[PDB]
Amino acid sequence: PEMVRGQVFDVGPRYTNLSYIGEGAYGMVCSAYDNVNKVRVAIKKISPFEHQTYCQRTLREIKILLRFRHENIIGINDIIRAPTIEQMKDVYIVQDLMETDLYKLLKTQHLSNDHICYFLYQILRGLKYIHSANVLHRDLKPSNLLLNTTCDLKICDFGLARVADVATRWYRAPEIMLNSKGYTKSIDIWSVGCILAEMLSNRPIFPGKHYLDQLNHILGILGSPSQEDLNCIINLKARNYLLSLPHKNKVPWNRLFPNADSKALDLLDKMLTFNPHKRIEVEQALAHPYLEQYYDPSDEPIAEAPFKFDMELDDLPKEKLKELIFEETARFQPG
Ligand SMILES: COc1cc(O)c2c(c1)/C=C/C[C@H](O)[C@H](O)C(=O)/C=C\C[C@H](C)OC2=O
Repeated sequence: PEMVRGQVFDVGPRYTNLSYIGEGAYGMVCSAYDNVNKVRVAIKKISPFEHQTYCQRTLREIKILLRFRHENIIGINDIIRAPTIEQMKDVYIVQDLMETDLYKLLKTQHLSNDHICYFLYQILRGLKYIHSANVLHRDLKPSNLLLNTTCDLKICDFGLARVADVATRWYRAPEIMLNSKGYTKSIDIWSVGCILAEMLSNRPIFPGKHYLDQLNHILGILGSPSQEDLNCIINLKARNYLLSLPHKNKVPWNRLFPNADSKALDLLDKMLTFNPHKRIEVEQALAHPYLEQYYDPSDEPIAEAPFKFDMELDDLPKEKLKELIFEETARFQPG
């Protein structure tokens, strides 16, 4: 029983020597030496069960990750749990041990004009898969962007995944907190775009303290939304809500990211489009001139086959979910 700061971590004897590398109200992330593979690793503990949405995602990121396989996605190496359901009050997913994440790097480092480019390639490259897979990450953000020794990048966390058809804050598309309930591929582009700007400026472009403040920060640069040839962004109480909202001029991109690559900005523009319906797609984004020396179609794998299981949103009550999580996490259970 190795207790790291907070609480316990029943992972040994395969995973001993613990430390700590990341926080989070839903689970503590520790690094630990694995006596079987002879290399340290990342062990994420999760204590869901109290509530459902929680166990709903717990057994969903598992489903995703266990069935995915991309170099720009950090997979599940193995899972540790108790031997009896009635005794299972926490799951530990073992993952690779990355060097650092994109939120920390920008917190100090100054990505070169190329480094920015290479990272952004990798991101979209992994994105051009979770999508081929027809799955929305919904929560892209620096923190969920792992990095290791040889500058490898990995997208982390898939609890909000959920097929195409509480959280981050600054990289959520406008409509998420506005129009149709997210659910759509463009939600991620917007997020990947928001990360792009931060690598250019090492500071979040739309750091609005709260929804409202958020929308303002945004309108701050894109200036008042259009009311010409609209479609799924119109609105009623909102539009007039703008009747209280003066009009703001779009701030060209040169005036924010002045010393930024002419193309890096063009791409940042196709991504930060208010209307999701006129927001550049993932494949068309890699294509884009900026991401040139990297765009390699015969080296950018796409999901094996789409999803659409049976558990979705609502329905299955914890008890029912717990068993599944349990039986699902059985093949990893020794013996
Ligand atoms: C040394 O610094 C680190 C090296 C790593 O390899 C990880 C982390 C930190 C942890 C960061 C926590 C997250 O950013 C956030 O909660 C998340 O992304 C969820 C999955 C996290 C996964 C277990 O994390 C790592 O492997």
